[PDB]
Amino acid sequence: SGFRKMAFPSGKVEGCMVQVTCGTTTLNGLWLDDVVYCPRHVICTSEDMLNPNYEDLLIRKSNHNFLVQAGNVQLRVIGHSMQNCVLKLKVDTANPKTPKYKFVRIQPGQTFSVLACYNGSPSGVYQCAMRPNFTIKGSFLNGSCGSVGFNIDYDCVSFCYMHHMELPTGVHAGTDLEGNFYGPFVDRQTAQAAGTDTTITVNVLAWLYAAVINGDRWFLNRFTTTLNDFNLVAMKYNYEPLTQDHVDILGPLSAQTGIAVLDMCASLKELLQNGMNGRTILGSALLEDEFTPFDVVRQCSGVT
Amino acid sequence: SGFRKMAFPSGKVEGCMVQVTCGTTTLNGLWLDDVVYCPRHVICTSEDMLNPNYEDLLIRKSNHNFLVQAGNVQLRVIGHSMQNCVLKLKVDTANPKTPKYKFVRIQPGQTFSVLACYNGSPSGVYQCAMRPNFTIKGSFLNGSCGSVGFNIDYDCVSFCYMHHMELPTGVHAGTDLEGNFYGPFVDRQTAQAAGTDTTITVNVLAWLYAAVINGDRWFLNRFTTTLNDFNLVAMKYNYEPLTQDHVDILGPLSAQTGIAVLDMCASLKELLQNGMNGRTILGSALLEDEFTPFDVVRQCSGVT
Ligand SMILES: *CCC(=O)N(c1ccc([C@H](C)OC)cc1)[C@@H](C(=O)Nc1ccc(OC)cc1C)c1cccnc1
Ligand SMILES: *CCC(=O)N(c1ccc([C@H](C)OC)cc1)[C@@H](C(=O)Nc1ccc(OC)cc1C)c1cccnc1
Repeated sequence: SGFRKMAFPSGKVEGCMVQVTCGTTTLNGLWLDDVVYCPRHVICTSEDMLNPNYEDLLIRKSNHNFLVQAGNVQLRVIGHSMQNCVLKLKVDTANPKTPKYKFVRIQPGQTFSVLACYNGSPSGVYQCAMRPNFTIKGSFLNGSCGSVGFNIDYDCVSFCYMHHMELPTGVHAGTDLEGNFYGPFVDRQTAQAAGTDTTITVNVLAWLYAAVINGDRWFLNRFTTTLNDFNLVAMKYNYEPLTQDHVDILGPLSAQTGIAVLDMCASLKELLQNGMNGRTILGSALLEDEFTPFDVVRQCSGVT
Repeated sequence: SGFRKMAFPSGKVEGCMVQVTCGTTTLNGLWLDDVVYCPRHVICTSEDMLNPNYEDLLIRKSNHNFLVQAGNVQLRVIGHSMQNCVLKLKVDTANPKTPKYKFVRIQPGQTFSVLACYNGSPSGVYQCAMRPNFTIKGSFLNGSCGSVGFNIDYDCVSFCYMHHMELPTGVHAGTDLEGNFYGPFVDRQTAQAAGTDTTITVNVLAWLYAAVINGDRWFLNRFTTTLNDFNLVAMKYNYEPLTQDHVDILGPLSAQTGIAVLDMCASLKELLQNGMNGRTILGSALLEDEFTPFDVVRQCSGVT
């Protein structure tokens, strides 16, 4: 029993964090095999962040300008390239701690763990979600760029995110490990507003199933709804539309608890229309949307 | 910017998790040097959990009855002893991954990370706090016993908790690494009610400072209070009394934000008396009490 905002164990990812310096800028890099991945803005002069032309800036850099440090030992940079908004620094040594890995680009609503790092050293780990506006509500300070977001299936680390920047609204933007940003964000110091932060409906539904499994049942009502009816209510409350795919994905939780997905939607619809009335669900006073149906099943069954 | 419920990186602790089996019971153990620490209830027959006499049960066990497995390899048990409610299984091999460590007994209000494990394998990591009633609101299922709670100062892991049991109210009880339980809990299947779960006032104050640092300032008011006045209000709302030590501990946050501790107490007093009025603080609709002043400073400054 009990439901915590749980992150994957970070050990496998800790073994990949290195420090990357270019000139006087220092950020984190991800060392997998003989390649160090880092944000390309490491090459920017701190007084040309408004309008950088990365291809031009990169002409002034050589392999020897990128200082890669794993722990207290220096790695030899034998090659460098720019792929979208990341730099790939080929080193002369394969990381002896490289776990089994994949690079995956996630969809909004999907969750992941972030290992926040400063100067190649991990300082903390927490759970995140790719928001429907392609931002992440992370916890990052200056020098956290290059920290990665990941998921783990048994022994395989699926790298999904690398931190690049903070939007003026205190939210975060970054790329997948191929250097492509999530959403419309660009690695430049410019006016970039985030879009509407809608609630991830399927995740709220999953967390209501987690609450039922763990004993919190006061919100279970006598009503049901249809996908179209619920979606009208969800639209009004800036919730993501619920699709038949989400219903199918919620199937195992519906089966375990005996509560039909559409009955839980009606329970959610009443919580939206009436509020919590001073009550709590899994120790929270708001509807939690950063647990996917997969995370709920994993946590509630103990997938290691 | 951004404030997440952050846990310490778990890698150092992952390298210590082993599987411990006695008869047909399987739980987790902590392997530090040539010793494996686990809850003593591993020796209980699943049909003598109501009234166990551990000294008597232990007479029927030998070194060869405790099966310790690190990964897929078996460790040789050359000795076994009972210290309070933990068993110390001396093995013939020192753990090659043993980090720098200490065993510390924490006070209520103190926070720590938990690496939830099943069959010696870590499945997740999350942040916890020792509640003022000596329970922890963890996330543990059957077979999670032996999972540990810890803090890390640079390279030193301070082990503070080992999970032993779930109280009927879905909350959790466990020991420090010397086998002494936090609170009045006993390792037996009996009627054990938790006490009042009061709110950790100093931690709420610290998290209000974290909110001010990160931009959420709507709750800052024009009032101040005294320690005695605030404590009357705190008493009414089942909040821990605020002492002068807590004020001193909040000193660095008070200095960084320019908000005197007693002014923040008056801000808290108004939040208690009036509620959030539908508003949020750091993405939360309730007053968060599981961030110590130390955790706020660490997170806000980036201590790795
Ligand atoms: C790793 C460097 C860093 O911390 N930041 C950063 C990132 C990118 C640049 C520019 C875009 O590339 C040359 C500079 C610095 C922080 C950051 O993104 N800062 C920032 C905040 C707000 C605005 O508004 C226009 C612009 C910028 C660049 C950063 C701080 C905290 C957390 N994550 C990143
Ligand atoms: C590791 C074993 C386990 O999961 N549990 C457990 C722990 C201790 C015993 C007894 C006390 O010692 C022989 C048996 C099992 C779970 C647990 O504590 N179960 C439990 C729940 C409620 C009550 O009410 C009286 C009693 C017991 C024993 C456990 C489940 C989930 C999380 N953590 C522990």
